[PDB]
Amino acid sequence: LKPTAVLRPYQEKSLRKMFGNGRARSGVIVLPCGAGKSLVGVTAACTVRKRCLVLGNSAVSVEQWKAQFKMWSTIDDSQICRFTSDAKDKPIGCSVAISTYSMLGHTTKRSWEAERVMEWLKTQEWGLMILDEVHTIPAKMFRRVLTIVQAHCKL
DNA sequence: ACGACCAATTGAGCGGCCTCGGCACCGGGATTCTCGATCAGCGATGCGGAAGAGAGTGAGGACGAACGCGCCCCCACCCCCTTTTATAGCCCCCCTTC
Repeated sequence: LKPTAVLRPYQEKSLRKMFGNGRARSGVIVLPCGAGKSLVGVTAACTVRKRCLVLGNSAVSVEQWKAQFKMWSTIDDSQICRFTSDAKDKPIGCSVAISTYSMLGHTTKRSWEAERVMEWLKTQEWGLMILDEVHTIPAKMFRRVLTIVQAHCKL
């Protein structure tokens, strides 16, 4: 996390409660959009320091997350990839991945190119799995993502 | 004096069987209409499969270029103009004879 990032007390409390010890605890953090939930997610990734997967409910959110990661973290643009049907960044070429539940949770036949990344995603283990707007997660298709992706801790 | 009782009379009202079946209430009957699930709806997402917009390069355009030839100029420099005289044949214009 670049020192430009400013962390508010409630944000710090939520992170301290999530990182009660040297081991990250899985669970849900409820913060308003104006409260900078994105920064907490980025901070958690910077804390875990391991390969992480961010999933948004829309392509607009995926764009927002990319901007926020660049805005708040030392990570370079090439190190971030937005695995999406509409756009390609050679996800296998970098460690940080961003996508959507509609893509990974997709029930119908995958495109040959998207299948390449998904198999790489399936085989790799994710240290942190950030889920945005998790109120949608209990959906029958979206919850499948949790069985498809292998993640050590999910926030 | 009449009031109740007694008798003979009798037949309407009554107590009852008869029977029953119209209706309602009561309860118990396969039920015309209930609810509890499925699928459909509105407006959104995303993915996956489809078209068009930009490209290339055939080629011939216009025409810049490169050359020779061409007309033309400004330029050295050279010769001729003019004068004198001797000298002669050569030549034309004119006069002159026939």
